[PDB]
Parts: sequence; structure tokens; C-alpha cells
Amino acid sequence: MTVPDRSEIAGKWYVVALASNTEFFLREKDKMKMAMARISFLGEDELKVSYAVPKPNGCRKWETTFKKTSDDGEVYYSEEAKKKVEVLDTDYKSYAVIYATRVKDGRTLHMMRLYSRSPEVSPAATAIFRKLAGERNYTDEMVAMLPRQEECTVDEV
Ligand SMILES: O=C(N[C@H]1COC(=O)[C@@H](NC(=O)c2cccc(O)c2O)COC(=O)[C@@H](NC(=O)c2cccc(O)c2O)COC1=O)c1cccc(O)c1O
Ligand SMILES: [Ga+3]
Repeated sequence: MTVPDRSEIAGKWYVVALASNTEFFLREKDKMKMAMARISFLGEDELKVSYAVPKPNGCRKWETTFKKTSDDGEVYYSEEAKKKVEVLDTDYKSYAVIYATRVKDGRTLHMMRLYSRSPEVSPAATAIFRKLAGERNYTDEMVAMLPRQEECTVDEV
């Protein structure tokens, strides 16, 4: 158990960037703090993810299971949850940017996010995430960033 095998392909990721299509999310997220994300391979076609966010009520965490969906190569779709995530770009030794979308009966929501190899936002990741954001005619309130405001973190093992 807990062998150093596939585990190398999984771990924890710190989301130091955020983007929301709905004003409310932007308003709420812009006022909150950086979030967490840890993913674990449930199966060959199934995957599990643990979320950690600092909520006024305390560190709010949650773990959800998704299904493999190699849309744009290592993308994931959670039909049961109505949430899709697609890794846009990621550095083996640097920052990474992943795109996410969720659709509800009659409504489509998109949420862009950026994660750092550790709980620390980098200028490079910032400029990169923004460069793409600007290419889509994004607006400041549409994006959300968290500076050296870290404190609550999610465990890995
Ligand atoms: O519409 C979406 N959320 C709702 C509904 O989802 C939820 O309320 C919870 N959520 C999941 O259970 C979830 C289970 C499985 C998958 C999830 O993503 C869940 O979040 C908790 O998330 C939160 O409280 C907040 N959330 C993050 O800060 C976030 C930060 C980093 C990473 C996150 O995922 C976050 O949600 C706000 O989220 C919401 O209001 C939604 C859309 C697009 C992309 C999303 O991520 C959404 O969740
Ligand atoms: Ga979510």
C-alpha cells in the first residue's frame, strides 16, 4: 500500500489563479483567498479530486470522482457533477494553467484556473495566465489572483 508507483503521476496542486464567467463568482472569489486541489487516480477511466478552500466557516474541503475524457489529450469530464476540466498548458518544473467548464440544465459556466507547483504564485505564471486571458478580451474582475496570503493547506498523505 502507498507504494512509489503510479503515485508519481499524482499529487497536490495549489490554485493561485482563478477566472469566472459569472459576476457573482468573480465578486465572491476576488474577495476570498487562494484555493487547493489534489487529484488521485481512482481507476484507468476514473479519477478522484480533493478540493481545499478557505471559507468564512473554516477550511472547506471536498473530494469528487470524475471519469477519464481524453478530449484535448488529458481532459476530464464529471457527468455526475456536470463539471469539465481541460489542462491547457503545464510545465514539468514550473506553473500550469487548466481550463474548466460546468454546464447546468439550460446554463453553461466556464472557470479558468492556474496552479503552481507549490502554494506560491509566480510572475511568469501570472504573465502567462494573463497573456491568454487578454487574448480572450478578458476583464480584470473576470480574473482572480492570490498573493502571499497562504495559511490553510490541504494534506497529501
Ligand atoms: O459552479 C461551480 N462550483 C460551484 C458549486 O460547487 C461547490 O459549491 C463546491 N464544489 C464542489 O463540490 C466541486 C466538486 C467537483 C468539482 C468542482 O469543481 C467542485 O468545485 C465547493 O466549491 C465552492 O464552494 C467554490 N469553488 C471554488 O472556490 C473552486 C476553486 C478551485 C477549484 C474548484 O473546483 C472550485 O470549485 C465555489 O463553487 C461553486 O459555487 C464550478 C464551476 C466550474 C468549475 C468548478 O470547479 C466549479 O466548482
Ligand atoms: Ga470546482
